[PDB]
Formats: sequence, structure tokens, C-alpha cells
Amino acid sequence: EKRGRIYLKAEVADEKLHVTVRDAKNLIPMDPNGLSDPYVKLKLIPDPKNESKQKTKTIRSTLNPQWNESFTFKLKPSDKDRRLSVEIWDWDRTTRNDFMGSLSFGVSELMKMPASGWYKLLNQEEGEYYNVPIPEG
Ligand code: NA
Repeated sequence: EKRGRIYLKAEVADEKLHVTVRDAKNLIPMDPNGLSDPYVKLKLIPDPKNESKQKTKTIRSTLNPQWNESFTFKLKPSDKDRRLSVEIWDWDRTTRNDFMGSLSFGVSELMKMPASGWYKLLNQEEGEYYNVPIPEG
């Protein structure tokens, strides 16, 4: 149920999508040290050619990372049927990187209604399809 939460802003202006990844809180520890080394992957999906991926820096040893990083995607007409996917991963020195939590927004959803504030981190499948804002609480 409880994978923590992330603070994001996302808006579309002038056929560009702007996303700011501020910080996340209460991430689920996964490493044997009881912390994680989180980074955020941003994609416009579907992305069959794997050309849209961007990512934050990895912050080592925290469950409350503060990235304060901004990204821009140049949009095309076909993006009307795409989603911005936002996934937190755990960078792992000696094993495969581990999924922590995710969400997504309709590119068309964001034109009508920019994202701002706290969001609940969802499981990997869920997060490709929807988002759950956590207003004032
Ligand atoms: Na790690």
C-alpha cells in the first residue's frame, strides 16, 4: 500500500512539457543498510524506440531525497495519446536496480490541468495508467 509520495510540477506550454521533480518522502527501504539510493526516471509512453528517457541524479542513502531537478520534453502531435511516466528506482551497486514507486499523467490531461503538489507512489503497473494526488494532508 504505502510506498511514500513525491512532489511534482508538470505543465504543457508552447508544445513543450515541463516537469519539476522536487522531492520524495517515506520511501520504502530496500537496501541491506535500510535506506535506498533513489533516482527518478521520466518517459513519454509509449516509447517503442526508447528515445524519451530522462532521469534525475541518484541520491545515495536516503528515503527522503530532494532532487530539485527540472526537465523538458519537446512534444509532437502524436503525443496527444501519450502519458508522462514518473518512476522512482533504487540504484543498486551490486544487484539490478529495484522499483520503488510510480505514477503517470495524460499529456492531454496536463494541458487542461497542470500537475502540482503531492502524489501517492503506485506499483509499477498501476503507475503507467493513473495518478492519485494527496491534497492538503
Ligand atoms: Na540501492
